Amino acid sequence: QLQQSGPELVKPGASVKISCKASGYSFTGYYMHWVKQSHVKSLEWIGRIDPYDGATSYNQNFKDKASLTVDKSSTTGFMELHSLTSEDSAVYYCAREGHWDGDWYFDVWGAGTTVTVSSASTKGPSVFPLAPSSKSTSGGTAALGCLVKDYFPEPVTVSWNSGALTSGVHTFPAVLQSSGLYSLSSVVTVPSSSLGTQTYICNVNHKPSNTKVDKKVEPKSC
Amino acid sequence: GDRAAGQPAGDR
Amino acid sequence: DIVMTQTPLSLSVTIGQPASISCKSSQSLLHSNGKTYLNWLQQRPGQAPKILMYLVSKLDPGIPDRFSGSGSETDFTLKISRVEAEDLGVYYCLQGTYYPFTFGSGTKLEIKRTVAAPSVFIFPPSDEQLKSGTASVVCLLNNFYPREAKVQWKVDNALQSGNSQESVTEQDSKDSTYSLSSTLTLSKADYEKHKVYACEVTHQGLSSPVTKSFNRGEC
Repeated sequence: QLQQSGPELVKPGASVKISCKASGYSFTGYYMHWVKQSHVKSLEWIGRIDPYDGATSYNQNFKDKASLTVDKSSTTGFMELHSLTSEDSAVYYCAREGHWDGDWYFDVWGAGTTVTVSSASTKGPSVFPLAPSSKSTSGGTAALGCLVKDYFPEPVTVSWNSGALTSGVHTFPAVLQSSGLYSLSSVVTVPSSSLGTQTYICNVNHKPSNTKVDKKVEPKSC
Repeated sequence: GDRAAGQPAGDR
Repeated sequence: DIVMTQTPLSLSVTIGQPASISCKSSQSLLHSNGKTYLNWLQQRPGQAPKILMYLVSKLDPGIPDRFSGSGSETDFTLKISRVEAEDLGVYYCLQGTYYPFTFGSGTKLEIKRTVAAPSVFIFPPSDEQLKSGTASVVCLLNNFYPREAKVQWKVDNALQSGNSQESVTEQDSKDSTYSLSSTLTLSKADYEKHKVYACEVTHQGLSSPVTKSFNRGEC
């Protein structure tokens, strides 16, 4: 019921504007809050906005940083951040304060928007196939995958067969390389007998660089 | 509730 | 603003066994209207936070009855009757009495399951990457528990160090196991200097170290 914008790469000092598309409920009837997540243990409330008249209530820490606007025509809420620093790199959620049993709480959350603040420029990833072989077989099951290397910033989206292959898929958290570029891998376990009939394609989408790559992972003699 | 309401931590 | 303290920081509970998370506030969260605005959130890895309970004890209609919440004005407790595999993730408490909203530090909950030995796979570097001038050899550990595992690379029976990186997945929401990848990165020159590449795996569920190896040129 809440759709957010894609990940953003911002240079230090610039500004960013992220959107929160609402659907399926009375837009002007519930507050829309925004939350910053710097890391796993850091969760902070930014502010709220009344979509009916545009009344905005902010947290004192984000007075000069964030500003909440609304668009009743598209039923979309926006948050703009001004003069970004390194400490502004975080994930930003929008949430609805819903009603149930005569009480209010956040019952709908957006997926979150990743904002990376860096002077470095975006770099597209390189996709290499992790081809299955006799060395990647265990009990009639085979392993294959895709190595996504040398991209910046996070995140990169990996899917298999346009999202049709999900069972047994493990996409690893990215690692920081000495070059400052990230790298990760996505793997899936399949029946080794089905390597000749089935087609396995990994779909890598790096939105900050607008890089969509499809790689067919075929077996190899090894 | 046509107008939005919420927990008292939202507004001062 | 009100400071929320969550104890413990990390917690590991077996399936079907009870769990308990604590949250303490600096001031009494009782409001002038008599309501105590305390909220419990759960964030599974790779997902957005979701509120489990509001006003200390009221459950969200989508949340099962095994979750319960009991607390006074300053101290609060979130209890799970029988922990299931889907109950993993980080739990935050959130006060809504005094402006502004403030969250807790968070409590990581690990699901304790029976010991599972990892499946070891190895992937020789792709020819497309070799044309670029680099060589990444991946060693894969799949569906093991617990997450404590040790991987060591051997190039021609010579132990390596300083040229590999490893990454562990989050705990699976279904089987409560982990997976681990270990990537050995070298130059095209350094890779062609040797022939035998292997990764040795040691885990609690294994009696002796497991060795997946390959020879450059088998492909």
